[PDB]
Amino acid sequence: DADLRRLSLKNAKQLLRKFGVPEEEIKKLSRWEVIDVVRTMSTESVAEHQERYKEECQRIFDLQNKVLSSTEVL
DNA sequence: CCGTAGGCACGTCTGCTCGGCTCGAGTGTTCGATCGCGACTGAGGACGAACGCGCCCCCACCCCCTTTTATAGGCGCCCT
Repeated sequence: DADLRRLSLKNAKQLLRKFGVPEEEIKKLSRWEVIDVVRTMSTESVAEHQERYKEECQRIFDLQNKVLSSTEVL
């Protein structure tokens, strides 16, 4: 977070251009918002923890539905 | 005198009581986490001071006013 705020708006603008951030966020260029967006993009937690639980539950549930209903002869 | 019945003793089953063990619930204490506040630092904008630029004025230099005097070609005007 330190060096991202050391980026001195202009180089952070060029970095947001490099990552592929849309031109609206580059255009507004409030520097705190820019550095929060570039920290988020360089990251790209409790809503992900429960979503990964739901994803793991859904995968095996769908897999169990497919195997035990299949009429494939093994 | 003999036979049989009764009484006692021991074994066994269970019914009660006492002791020991273990488990669960609660509360107090201590440690770690998180939040709030203050301080530091970075960035941006505004204000004041100093410098540099532009404009105006002043100063300096050179020529023009005349006279003279020799001497001569050319152009223009004025009265005879």
